[PDB]
Amino acid sequence: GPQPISRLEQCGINANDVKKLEEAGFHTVEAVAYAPKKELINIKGISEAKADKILAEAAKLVPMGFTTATEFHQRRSEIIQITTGSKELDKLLQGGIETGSITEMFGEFRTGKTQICHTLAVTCQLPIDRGGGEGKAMYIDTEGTFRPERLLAVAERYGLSGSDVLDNVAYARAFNTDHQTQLLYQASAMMVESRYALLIVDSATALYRTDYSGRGELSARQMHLARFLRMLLRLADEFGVAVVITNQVVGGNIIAHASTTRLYLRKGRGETRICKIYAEAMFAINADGVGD
Amino acid sequence: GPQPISRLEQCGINANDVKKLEEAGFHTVEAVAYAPKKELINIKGISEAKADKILAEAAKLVPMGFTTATEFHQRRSEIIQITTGSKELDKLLQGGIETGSITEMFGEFRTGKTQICHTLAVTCQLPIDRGGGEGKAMYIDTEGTFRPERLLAVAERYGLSGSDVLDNVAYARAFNTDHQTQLLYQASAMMVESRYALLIVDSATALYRTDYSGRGELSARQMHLARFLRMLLRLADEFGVAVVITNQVVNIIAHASTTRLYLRKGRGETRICKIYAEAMFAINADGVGD
Amino acid sequence: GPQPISRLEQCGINANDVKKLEEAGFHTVEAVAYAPKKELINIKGISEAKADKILAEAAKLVPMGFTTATEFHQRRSEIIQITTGSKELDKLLQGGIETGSITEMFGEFRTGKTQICHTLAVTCQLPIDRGGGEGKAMYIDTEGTFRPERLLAVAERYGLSGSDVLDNVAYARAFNTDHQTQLLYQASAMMVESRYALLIVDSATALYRTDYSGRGELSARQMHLARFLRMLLRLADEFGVAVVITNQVVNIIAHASTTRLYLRKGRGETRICKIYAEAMFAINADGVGD
Amino acid sequence: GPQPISRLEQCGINANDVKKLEEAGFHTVEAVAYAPKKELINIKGISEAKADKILAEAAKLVPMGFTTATEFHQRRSEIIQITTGSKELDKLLQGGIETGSITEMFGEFRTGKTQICHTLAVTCQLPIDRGGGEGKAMYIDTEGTFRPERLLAVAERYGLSGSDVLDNVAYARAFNTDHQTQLLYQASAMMVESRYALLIVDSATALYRTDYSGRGELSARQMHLARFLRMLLRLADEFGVAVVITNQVVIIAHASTTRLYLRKGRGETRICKIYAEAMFAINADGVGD
Amino acid sequence: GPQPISRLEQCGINANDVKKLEEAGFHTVEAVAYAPKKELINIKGISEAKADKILAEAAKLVPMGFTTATEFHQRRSEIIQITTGSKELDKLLQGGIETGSITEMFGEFRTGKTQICHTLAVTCQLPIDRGGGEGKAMYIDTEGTFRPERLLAVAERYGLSGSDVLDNVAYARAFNTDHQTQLLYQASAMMVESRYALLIVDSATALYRTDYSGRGELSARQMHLARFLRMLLRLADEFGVAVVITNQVVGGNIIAHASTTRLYLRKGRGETRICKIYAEAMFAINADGVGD
Amino acid sequence: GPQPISRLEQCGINANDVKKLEEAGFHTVEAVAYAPKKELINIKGISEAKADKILAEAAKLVPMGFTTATEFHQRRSEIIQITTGSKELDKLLQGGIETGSITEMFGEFRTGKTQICHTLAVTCQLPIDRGGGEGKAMYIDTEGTFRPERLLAVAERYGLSGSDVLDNVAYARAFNTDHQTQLLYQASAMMVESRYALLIVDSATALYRTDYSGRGELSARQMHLARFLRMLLRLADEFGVAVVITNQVVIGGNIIAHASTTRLYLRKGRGETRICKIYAEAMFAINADGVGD
Ligand SMILES: Nc1ncnc2c1ncn2[C@@H]1O[C@H](COP(=O)(O)OP(=O)(O)O)[C@@H](O)[C@H]1O
Ligand SMILES: Nc1ncnc2c1ncn2[C@@H]1O[C@H](COP(=O)(O)OP(=O)(O)O)[C@@H](O)[C@H]1O
Ligand SMILES: Nc1ncnc2c1ncn2[C@@H]1O[C@H](COP(=O)(O)OP(=O)(O)O)[C@@H](O)[C@H]1O
Ligand SMILES: Nc1ncnc2c1ncn2[C@@H]1O[C@H](COP(=O)(O)OP(=O)(O)O)[C@@H](O)[C@H]1O
Ligand SMILES: Nc1ncnc2c1ncn2[C@@H]1O[C@H](COP(=O)(O)OP(=O)(O)O)[C@@H](O)[C@H]1O
Ligand SMILES: Nc1ncnc2c1ncn2[C@@H]1O[C@H](COP(=O)(O)OP(=O)(O)O)[C@@H](O)[C@H]1O
Ligand SMILES: [Mg+2]
Ligand SMILES: [Mg+2]
Ligand SMILES: [Mg+2]
Ligand SMILES: [Mg+2]
Ligand SMILES: [Mg+2]
Ligand SMILES: [Mg+2]
Repeated sequence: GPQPISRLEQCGINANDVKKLEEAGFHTVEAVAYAPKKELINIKGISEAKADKILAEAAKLVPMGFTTATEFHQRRSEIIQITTGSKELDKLLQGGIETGSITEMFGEFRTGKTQICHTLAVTCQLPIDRGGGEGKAMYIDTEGTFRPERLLAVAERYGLSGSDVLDNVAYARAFNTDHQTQLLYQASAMMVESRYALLIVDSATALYRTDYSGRGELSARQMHLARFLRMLLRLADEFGVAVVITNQVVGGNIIAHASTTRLYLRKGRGETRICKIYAEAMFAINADGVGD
Repeated sequence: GPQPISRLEQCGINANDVKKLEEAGFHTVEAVAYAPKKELINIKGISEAKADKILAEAAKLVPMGFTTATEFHQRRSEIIQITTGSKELDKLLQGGIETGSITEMFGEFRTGKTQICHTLAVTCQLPIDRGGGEGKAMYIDTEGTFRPERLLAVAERYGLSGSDVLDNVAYARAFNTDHQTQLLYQASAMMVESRYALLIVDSATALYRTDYSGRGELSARQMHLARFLRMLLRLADEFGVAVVITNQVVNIIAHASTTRLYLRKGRGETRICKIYAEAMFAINADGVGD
Repeated sequence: GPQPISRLEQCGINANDVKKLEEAGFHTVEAVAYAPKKELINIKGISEAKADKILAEAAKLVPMGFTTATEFHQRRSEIIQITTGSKELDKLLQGGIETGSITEMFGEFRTGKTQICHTLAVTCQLPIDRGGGEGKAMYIDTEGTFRPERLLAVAERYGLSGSDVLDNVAYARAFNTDHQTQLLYQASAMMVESRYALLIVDSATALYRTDYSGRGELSARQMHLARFLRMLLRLADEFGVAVVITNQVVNIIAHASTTRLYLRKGRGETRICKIYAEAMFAINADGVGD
Repeated sequence: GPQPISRLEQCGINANDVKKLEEAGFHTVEAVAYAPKKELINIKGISEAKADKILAEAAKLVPMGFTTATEFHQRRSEIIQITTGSKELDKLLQGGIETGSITEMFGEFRTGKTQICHTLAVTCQLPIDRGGGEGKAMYIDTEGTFRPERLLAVAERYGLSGSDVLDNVAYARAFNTDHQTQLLYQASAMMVESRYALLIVDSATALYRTDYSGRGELSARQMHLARFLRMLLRLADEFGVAVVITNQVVIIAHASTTRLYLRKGRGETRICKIYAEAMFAINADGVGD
Repeated sequence: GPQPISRLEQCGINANDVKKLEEAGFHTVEAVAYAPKKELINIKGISEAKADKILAEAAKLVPMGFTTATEFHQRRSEIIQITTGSKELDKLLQGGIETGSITEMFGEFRTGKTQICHTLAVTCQLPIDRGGGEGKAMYIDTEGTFRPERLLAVAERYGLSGSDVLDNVAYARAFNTDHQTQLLYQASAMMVESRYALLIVDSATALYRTDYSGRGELSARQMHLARFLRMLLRLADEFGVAVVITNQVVGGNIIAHASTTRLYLRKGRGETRICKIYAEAMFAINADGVGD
Repeated sequence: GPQPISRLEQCGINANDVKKLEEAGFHTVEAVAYAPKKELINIKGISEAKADKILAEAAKLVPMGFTTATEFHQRRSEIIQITTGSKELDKLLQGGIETGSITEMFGEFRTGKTQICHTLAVTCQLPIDRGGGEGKAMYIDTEGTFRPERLLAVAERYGLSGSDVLDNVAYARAFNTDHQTQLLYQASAMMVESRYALLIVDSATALYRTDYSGRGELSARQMHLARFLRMLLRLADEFGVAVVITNQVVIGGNIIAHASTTRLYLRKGRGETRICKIYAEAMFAINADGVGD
């Protein structure tokens, strides 16, 4: 799928200019092509002639022209469409979470948004014919709640081995608003080496709340969240990873425009745990992930 | 050894600046690495270039990148699980107090939340095989209920030396709502000189309730207590220390407590403990175990 | 012991900022340290720079950090531990009333609660070796029952001079609810220059119930009583005075207490007490019996 | 500065040019000398050579060169130090309001800053021996709080004729923001005929808070107030007249040589901080108690 | 007295530039002179040179220079100082309400503020030698309480003819917040045309209270009220009318800086209707205006 | 004719916007003239220039400037002054209910406040010389007490044909709080469709008492009732229609005190002999044929 920068080297001065793109945040040739000229100019050590040469060579490897809608329909076909463990949720989402798009989640507290993230991180490693995209998840946590013991229980019901499933999953444990951004930098390098399917960013707004209490800092955090969200859209594009964002309610803001699908959750007086497409489906939290 | 900040000095670090970072609150290279660039700039006398250099070197002394989930699993199979006595009959906590995470406590009054804090303060200094933390406790009293005689009474139950239990506890009464905050700043300095396995706040809200009695304040009480809790998480993970908070019953103040523990008055001496599982725990003359 | 506020002066603008804090109630450097930035900046005439400076200088004088329990055990040892005049009652409180604690008292009426206060008032003057702390009483009366005739009568029982005994004791005779509040500020002013031991506030709640008119002020009355005891604990802790509260029966006055001495009744003259154990003591013309 | 622009006229000056320069705001040669080439070239009808010759003759009249520190100390020993009556009690300002400087005040409301301005307006007319300035004041009211009856009463306390106290005081209410600058220009014009000793602005920032309501014109207000303060500094420096500015507490930080903060005290007794304290009481006949 | 803009024509172009100032709000030459440059610039159709010419002609027309304090003292004399119908109030106010200054009023309800507004309106028509200033009142009502029969009764008490006292009094009946400002703009015309003495704004804060209930509109209503008060002060200074403002209590805030005097009222219980200069005085509402 | 809004459609009015204003709540040019620019802007689909033009054309068709007190006195000596019945003896209101101004009512229970509401609804139909309103009422029941049989009885007491007294009363029960506001919106058009002389609310606080019960809202009920009363004042002083509001007592000055220019508080006096005093005295009875004893 994705094509590394190493292919871009053609009189481009290897190992003196390729890394200047590597620490710039670009890790694939298509990432450079999908990057503006000004994004390459502001990088130190890249001249106007050299930046033009890189973009000219980048456009040669990846196609950025006009394609007919029939070609796009089949490209939008064969989408991985990883499952979610619940039959009703599977029917409601027309096959679960779709790759290449950010799927947000909402809730008040103890609504299962962290819980259904765990059952996704294991089901993304299932083969295509039985749901997920046989990849590896990249769970990122901010409010520390990652419990690998839960992955053992949910992997047991699907017949997967308990050892192999943990090797595929990657953990981040972000601590600051900025540290989330450099995690995506290390994410892009990791996406090239191995096939990945999920980019769970559980509690993607928890950090922004804790260290931006200043009333005059709203304009600062709005742009910071926009850059983080914008970097999520692109990262989903080259690699086709179903980015999942968990957010705290206590509906519609700068995070909404970037998002493709939302799955507002809350409890219920009866039968518990319904979902929305802010359509309703039935799901519940059992010992082994989600159930009916 | 959780990497003290003295190891960050280089030619450009200008170790006179280490004391400038030390007075800010960051006494650990993990603290500055986990500190955002925003609060490095807010420190007076630190420039944009200086802050970048501090963060750049702090990054290469601690693992700040990704890790495989199987590595994190065995890093969870190292929790101390400090013993408590009679509450963990059939192991409601599955081992004991969760180290590296706050364990908040509730109750109405005369329930026994303060009493097991005394027992927790003597258990954490027991050897690991018996259920201890092999480290010395830390008490931050807030209402003035600290009784060092109780520590001696429970010490003889486990056979530990009476003289060796009092010198281990680091007691500090909090007369103020802000005095709690800078006690934690003084705490991080003390956590690197020796090994502490338990931090206890006798009442995280007693002075917040009485000092902030104004009708208008309300909101001001929130982010002040939020900063108190956000530092408790900061001390919890870069030292691997168990934090116990007791509160009086009858962002938010409910997102930081990894574990909760509500308490009830049963029939007579039969104390009741519940989690928001229930167990029989008592308050004997020599501790909590029945 | 307590350090007078005048020592705080080091470029601190004498008689203009020290005097400004004098009417604020902060008459010792301990009071300044034990007070937040809030009411130091709420005092008119103090800016943010001055408030920070006076707090910084106050911190350097009194210790505010962490101390080992061994230091606190000795500190909580050698307490004055004022006697109560009754040997059976003496051992039941393992030494009688203890300083630094708001020892409340209960009853119905004619229960001896005022009687033992007068006995406790004469005995605060005794030397360490046989009871009291060689200090002066600071009786505060609301429901007028202070009869100095009793003090001279009990003085000859213990063999003390009947003239110097009344010279040491103070007398307030509070009238209004706001009057009780401002006496405590004046109490701290006169506290510094003399060794004081006892702070009887006899009938500390019967004055408020006089002002209790209608149901539309219960919220305000509790808040006023909240900071009345808050000052008392803020006054006993950093001056080491044995505050005694005498309430009448049939987070208010329940949390701030340290000991209670319910005074049920008996067989007419067989007065007894609780620690809400029983102690046998008689009430006669010369104070109360042993 | 008893050195008028009239004496600048010469054979080559073409004294009609003096009148033409007067409208620019310059009425003393000390004003043109202290003004750069920029402030003279922008005046219509003045050529480069004319400005050069004007500045050369101004330099030949007033000296701008260096001076020994002893002479500077001696000339700063000749400060009038207009008295107040209760603020100066216990020698808070070591004499009172000093001439040649801006003495900005503060206050929340009813703190007494207007009343002490009234007291100063009559104390400046005292003979220098008693603590006055031997010059007529100048009141620039903005919020309409001027009351000559209070001036007459306070003059009665100090024992002066009421008619001579009032007719010396000059009054002018300012309605517009630019009206304040025009009033300062007229003040510079009229400062040369008679010896003045005090300039009172009742509330310099009052008109800026109401004329410049919103729509983000903050920068305009900022440099307009900067120009006002620079004009006042130039006036005080060239004429040696004490300048007093009051401000309303809910720029003016670099020009306030002495800064005062008035805040409510106990009853009629009030406290005054030098942003260091004193008891000033506002009586029925002034401030001195 | 006040001088109309029609005298401003010296190559000022009548019916094309004078009318622009008239529709902008200014109706007298001193209104233009007491107005800043930008208040003339922001009006469409007036250039910088035209504004300079208008300001210069106004400045030579009216005197905006320095005046000796003796002249201002004699100008503080001959103030109309209209009476109020109560000898106690007459002595307390040192002659009653004074022209050129807003006299605010406070009260809970049924305190007599509208009643004494009515007696002021009737008594402002008296000749100089016996109280009022032989002018015309302009009672502006927001919460409809204007009762002309009360004016008839009180005028009969004072001996004035009942026909003329109605002929001189003017009524507004404001409905909206902007309607008050438009009413003052229209009131400037009657200021120019005829001699006027009173500008009652009875319940000047009732409309602002009733149509600004939104918690997010406090800044807007404060700015509107500030503009309204500044307009009242400029009108009073221009024409020397005794503006009286009636306010509803249920202490002090931004409104007193523009105000000159306040007459806080209270019920009084025994003998009732006691007032302050927030010094005290006692008045009584008879069937005929105010009395003892 | 209180100037219906349909006359405001000029070349620049875009008569679809006229219907937009009509559904907004304003049905007369007087309503939009007495309307601040703020709420016209908040009407979704009206631009700043369009709102300016609407206000400008509203201003030049209705008088909004100053008027001499003689003109206002003449415009006040034309109140319709609807009669009441038995209270005709010793006129306390100097003729009866004041037109164009709310006449609030009180009483504990069983007093008869609803009965004289029926009598007012029938007397609004009497000719002017007889003391009526020459119009049709609007009873808005909020407690389910409206009974057309009493209307028939009182109509035959004054000798009016029943079919002519029934066809004019516009009954509308309220099940809700916002239903009252919607009813006022609908009544705004009914005012211009035909002449109306009285508006009656059976209990303006009955629904507010039962729909809002929690301690939480309180202020919500407060400004909801404030908006209700403001709408009532606007309709009354725009359309020249008397408004009568009855309330449940068990009391004095509150939000509805400022809005009601007049009161009439009723007591269960000596049996059949009821007593009414304004917040004077008048004794009236409630017979089978209405009020007149
Ligand atoms: N093994 C399990 N069996 C049944 N229910 C569970 C299990 N684990 C968790 N739950 C329930 O699922 C919920 C998960 O909440 P969570 O999603 O972590 O909260 P948040 O959305 O605030 O992060 C808990 O409230 C818990 O009651
Ligand atoms: N020696 C003892 N024997 C039995 N019970 C005790 C003994 N000492 C203390 N307790 C009990 O332990 C409890 C401790 O209460 P504590 O937790 O300190 O109250 P708080 O929660 O208000 O701090 C008391 O209610 C008391 O009944
Ligand atoms: N000299 C005495 N002889 C005998 N009995 C006494 C003497 N003095 C006091 N008493 C008894 O002690 C009681 C004192 O009442 P007291 O408890 O002081 O009232 P309060 O309830 O206000 O404290 C009286 O009931 C009295 O019977
Ligand atoms: N004759 C007097 N006797 C006592 N106090 C007075 C007298 N006249 C004025 N004052 C006091 O002087 C103060 C004047 O306030 P002022 O400085 O005019 O307010 P502002 O600073 O807003 O202009 C008033 O608060 C008043 O209390
Ligand atoms: N003819 C009269 N005789 C005596 N008193 C009257 C007469 N008319 C009105 N009043 C009294 O004067 C007061 C006027 O109140 P008013 O000031 O109009 O209320 P608000 O302050 O709400 O406008 C009423 O309380 C009334 O009692
Ligand atoms: N024919 C009649 N004779 C005597 N009394 C009657 C007659 N008809 C009605 N009433 C009285 O009129 C009263 C009307 O009460 P009403 O005002 O409807 O109560 P509410 O105030 O709850 O609406 C009743 O209490 C009833 O006693
Ligand atoms: Mg969750
Ligand atoms: Mg307890
Ligand atoms: Mg007693
Ligand atoms: Mg003042
Ligand atoms: Mg009134
Ligand atoms: Mg009834």
